Amino acid sequence: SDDLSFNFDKFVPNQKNIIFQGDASVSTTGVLQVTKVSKPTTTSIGRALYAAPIQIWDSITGKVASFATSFSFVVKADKSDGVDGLAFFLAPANSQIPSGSSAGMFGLFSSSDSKSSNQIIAVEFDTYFGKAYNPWDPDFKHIGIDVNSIKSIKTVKWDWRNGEVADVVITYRAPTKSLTVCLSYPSDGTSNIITASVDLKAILPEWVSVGFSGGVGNAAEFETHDVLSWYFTSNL
Amino acid sequence: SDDLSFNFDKFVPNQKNIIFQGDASVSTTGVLQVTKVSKPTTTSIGRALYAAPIQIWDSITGKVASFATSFSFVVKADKSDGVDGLAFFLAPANSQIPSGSSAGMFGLFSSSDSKSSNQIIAVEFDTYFGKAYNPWDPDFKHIGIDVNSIKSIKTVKWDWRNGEVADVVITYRAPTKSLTVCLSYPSDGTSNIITASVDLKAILPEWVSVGFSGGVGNAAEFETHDVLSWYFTSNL
Amino acid sequence: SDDLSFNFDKFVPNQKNIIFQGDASVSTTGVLQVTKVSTTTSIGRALYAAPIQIWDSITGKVASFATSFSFVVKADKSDGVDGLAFFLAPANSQIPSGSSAGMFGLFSSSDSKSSNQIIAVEFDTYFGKAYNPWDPDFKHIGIDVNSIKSIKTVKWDWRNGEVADVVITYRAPTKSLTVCLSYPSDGTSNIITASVDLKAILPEWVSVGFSGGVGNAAEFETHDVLSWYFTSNL
Amino acid sequence: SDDLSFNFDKFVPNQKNIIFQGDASVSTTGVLQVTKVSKPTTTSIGRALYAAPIQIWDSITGKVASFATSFSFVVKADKSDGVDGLAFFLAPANSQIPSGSSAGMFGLFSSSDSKSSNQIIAVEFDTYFGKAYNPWDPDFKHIGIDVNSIKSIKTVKWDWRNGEVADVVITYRAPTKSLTVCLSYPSDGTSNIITASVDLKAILPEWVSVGFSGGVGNAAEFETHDVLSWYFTSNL
Ligand SMILES: *[C@@H]1O[C@H](CO)[C@@H](O)[C@H](O)[C@H]1NC(C)=O
Ligand SMILES: *[C@@H]1O[C@H](CO)[C@@H](O)[C@H](O)[C@H]1NC(C)=O
Ligand SMILES: *[C@@H]1O[C@H](CO)[C@@H](O)[C@H](O)[C@H]1NC(C)=O
Ligand SMILES: *[C@@H]1O[C@H](CO)[C@@H](O)[C@H](O)[C@H]1NC(C)=O
Ligand SMILES: [Ca+2]
Ligand SMILES: [Ca+2]
Ligand SMILES: [Ca+2]
Ligand SMILES: [Ca+2]
Ligand SMILES: [Mn+2]
Ligand SMILES: [Mn+2]
Ligand SMILES: [Mn+2]
Ligand SMILES: [Mn+2]
Repeated sequence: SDDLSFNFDKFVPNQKNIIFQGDASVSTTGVLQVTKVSKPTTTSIGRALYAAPIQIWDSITGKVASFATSFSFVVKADKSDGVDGLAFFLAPANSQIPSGSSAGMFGLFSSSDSKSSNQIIAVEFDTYFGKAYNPWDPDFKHIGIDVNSIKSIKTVKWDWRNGEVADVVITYRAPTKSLTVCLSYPSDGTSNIITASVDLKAILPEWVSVGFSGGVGNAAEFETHDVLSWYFTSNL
Repeated sequence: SDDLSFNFDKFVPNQKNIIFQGDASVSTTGVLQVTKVSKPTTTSIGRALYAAPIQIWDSITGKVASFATSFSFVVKADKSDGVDGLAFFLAPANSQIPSGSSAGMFGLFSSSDSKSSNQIIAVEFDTYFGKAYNPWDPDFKHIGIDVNSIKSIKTVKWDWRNGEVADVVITYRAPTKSLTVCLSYPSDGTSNIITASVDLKAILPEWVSVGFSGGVGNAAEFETHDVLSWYFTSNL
Repeated sequence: SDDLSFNFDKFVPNQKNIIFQGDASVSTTGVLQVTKVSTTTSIGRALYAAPIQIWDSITGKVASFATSFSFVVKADKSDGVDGLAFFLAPANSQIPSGSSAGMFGLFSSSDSKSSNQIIAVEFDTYFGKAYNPWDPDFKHIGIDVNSIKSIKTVKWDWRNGEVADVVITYRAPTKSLTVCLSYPSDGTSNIITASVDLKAILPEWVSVGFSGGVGNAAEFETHDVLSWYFTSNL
Repeated sequence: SDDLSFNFDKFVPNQKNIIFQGDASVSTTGVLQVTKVSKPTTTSIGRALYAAPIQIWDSITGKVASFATSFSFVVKADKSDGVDGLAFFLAPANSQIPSGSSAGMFGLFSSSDSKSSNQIIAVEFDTYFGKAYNPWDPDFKHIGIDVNSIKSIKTVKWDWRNGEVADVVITYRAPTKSLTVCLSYPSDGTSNIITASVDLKAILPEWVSVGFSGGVGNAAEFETHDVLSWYFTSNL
C-alpha cells in the first residue's frame, strides 16, 4: 500500500538511516539531540534528516502526496528561558545547511527574505522572539508555519513547558491543501493547535528530504532541543 | 504488526461491516448520516458501530491499547443554529441504545448521573447547550471528553462552522493515559484542541465497540450529523 | 490507506472478534483449536467477526488480499483425519445442514453448485477412496472453488506435530491465488497457484476464517492455528 | 508500529530514493532494468539499492529483525536461453560493487570463496549454470540461497518462463531463523519454493542495504533482468 512509512521508538548512536548535519547527534540514552548539549555550553546549529529522499509530488500524473508525522520532544532550559527553538521541515533532496545561517533561522535560511528558491516548508517551535534580533517574530513563544521564509505565514501562541515532553502530530491533507499542527503536554493537559493552507506542488521540488533542525544562538540562555521518537508516513 | 487497522474513504449504502442502530444510515452519495435527514424534518437518534469488537486492554498481561482515529464530518443547520450534536465513542462490545435515551445524551446514556456501570468514553461535538434541557453543559458549543456521564470531565469552546467540513484526529497514548482531540476546518483555518487523562483499563471492559452517535432533539432546529470518512488503528 | 488489516499474534479464550461455529474454540494456552481436542468426531469453523468487501459492483474493482498463519496438525497415531481449511464464504455464513468432516463444514454435498459461493484452501489429511472418492492419492493442499473436489492440488509433505507457516496471496489484476507453505523445523516446503476470479464466484461481502473436521475419532488429530494476519484492499 | 515499510508500484527515471550502481537504471516505461538493455547488446553488471540503510539486528538488545519483501520481475531472452541471472540481496550499508566482480557473481562477489568478511545474504535466480564458467552451480536454472558465497547453501530447480512475469514473496522469520522464497508465474500456474535456516545476526552487520543485482556475462546470449514493482517491510 502506502509509499513510505517508518517509525523510530528510540534512536541509536550513529544511526545509519539518519543524516547528521552540524552539531546534531544521538546520545547514549537514545535521544536525538539536534542541538549540542555540552559541559561548557556553546552556540549551536544542527539538522537531522531521514537518509532517503521522499517523492512529495509527481510531475507526470500531477498527484500530490498526503503525509502524517508524529514525534515527542523536550526543550529544557537552564534558567527560566532559553533560545532558539526547534523545527520540523521539508527541503530539497539532500539539502545542506546554508552558508551564513544562524540559530534564529534554525539552519534553514541564509537570510530573512522570502525567496521562492529556498524551497522550504517548516513547522517551528520558536522559543526566542527578541525584537532587535528576530524582528520578524511575534511577542511570545510560538508555533509557526514557515513557507520559504523565517517570517511565518501563520503563528499561534505556544504554551511551552520547561523540561516537559510534548507530543506533536502534523498532518497534511493534499486534496484540501491543509497542514495541521497538533501539540499537547500529557503532564498537565496543555494543548496548542494551528492549521494553514499550503500547496506543496507550488513550493517544493518533486523529491524532498524531511527532518529536524534547531539552534542555540546564545550560550548564556542555553536549552536542549531533544526529539525522543519519530513516526512518518506519506502516500501519493 | 498492529492489531487492527481499517479505513473508509467513503461509505456504501447498507455497508455490512457497520452496525446501524436507530436512524443511522448511509446515503446514495456515500455519506454516513448518523442522524436522519428527510423532506419533512423530525426528531432523531442514531448510532453506527464497526461490526467487530476491539480488545482495548488485556487482563492477562495487563497491557492497555493505544489507538488513533481520524474522520471528517459536516454539521449543516437550516437556520443559524441546530441541535443536538455528534459523538465518537467506545462502549461495551455490541452495546445497544439505552432505553429512555435522548438526543441530548446522543443515544449513549439513560440519564445524567455518573454510573461506573455505563462503561462509556466519548468525544462529543455538542451544538446544543440550553440550560433548561441540558443543565450540565457550558455556555457555548463545545468539544467534550465524556467518561461514564453526559457531563464532560473537560470541555473546550468549539468554533463550529455551519456546513463546513471538519477534520478530526483523536489519539490515545496508553503509556501516558493521554487522550488528545484535534479539530480543524480546512476552509478557513479554524482549529480547536483538547487533551485529558483517562485510564481505559479503569473505565471500559476488555472488549469494546467503537462508533459514532448523534441526535436531533427538536426538529424545528434541525441540522445534519454526517461523517464523510473514517480511519482507525489500535495496538496492544 | 488499506481497507483492512488485522493481526493476532495469539488468541484469547472467548475472543469477541471471532465468531465460533461448531466445536471451534480457543484454549487457555492461546491457540485456536478449530477441532475439538479431548476424543470424538468434530466439525468447527472460526470467522473474523466483521464481513469484508471483496469486490465492488459500483466501480467493478476487485480486492487483492494477503494472509499469513501458522498451524499444527498433531495426530495420535502416524495418521489422522480430516484436515483444515482457510476460506471465504458469504457474509455471516453458517455451517450447512448435513455437512461432514470430509467437507470441512463447508459443503452439503460433493456437487459443484455455483450457489455455494465458497473459495477455500484446504490442507487435506484424509484421502481414503471409501469416503473421499474426489481426492488424489496423497495428503494434499487444494484450491476449492464451489466444490470439495479441488480445481487444483499439490502433494503436501505433512509433518506430524510440527508448526507450518502459510502465506496466501491473491493478486486481483492477474487473478492469481498463491499458497506458500513451509516447515521451519526441517525446511520442507510446498507451493501451489491457480487462477480464480473472485468477482465471478463470491458475493460483494464475505466472511473469512478457518474450518476443519475429524470424521473418525479413532484416527484423531488436532487442527490448531497459532497466529493469524490478514489484509485486503480494493 | 513497524520500523520500516516502503512500496513501489512502479519506478520513475532517476528515482532519488534508489542508489544505482553499474548499469542499473529505470526506463521511461517505469521498469527497473538492473541489467542494460541496449541492442546493440553488451556485457553488463548492475545493482540498485534502497537509499536508506536498514537495521537488521540490534547489538544492545540482541533482537533480530523479521522482514518480508515482494516483487515482480521479467527475464526475457532473445534466443531460447540467456545469462546470467538476477539476485535480491542484503549487504553492508552502502556497499559498492567489488573490484573484479563478474556477471556470474551478480556484482556481489570478488571470487568463488566463502569469506565471512563478504557479509552478504542473497536470493539468486540463476539462469546460467555452465560448468566451464560456473562450476559451483547445479545442472539446471535454479533459485539459490547465498550466504557469503556464490556457491549456494541450498538450491531448487527454477522452471523459468521466457518473457513471463514472476511474482516473488520472500519472508524471514527471526524467531525460527527461517528464510522462505515463494515464486509463481500467474500466466500458467508454475510455482517454485525453497526455504533455509539463516542466522542474520551471525552473517550481517547491524546496518545493511537491500536491493537487486544482476549480470549479462555474454552479449551473445542476452536477456533482460527487469523488476516491475517492489514492496518491503522490516521490524525488530
Ligand atoms: C545563503 O545560502 C546559500 C546556500 O548555501 C548560498 O548560496 C548563499 O550565498 C548564502 N548567502 C550568503 C550571503 O552567504
Ligand atoms: C437506562 O439504561 C439501562 C441500560 O440499558 C437500563 O437497564 C435502564 O433500565 C435504563 N433506564 C430506563 C428507565 O429504562
Ligand atoms: C445443504 O446445505 C444448504 C445450506 O444449509 C441447505 O439449504 C440444503 O438443504 C442442504 N442439503 C441438505 C440435504 O440438507
Ligand atoms: C574483491 O573485492 C573486495 C571489495 O572491493 C576488494 O577489497 C578485494 O581486493 C577484491 N579483490 C580480491 C582479489 O579480493
Ligand atoms: Ca525566533
Ligand atoms: Ca448538549
Ligand atoms: Ca479428504
Ligand atoms: Ca550461474
Ligand atoms: Mn518565529
Ligand atoms: Mn456537552
Ligand atoms: Mn482434498
Ligand atoms: Mn547459482
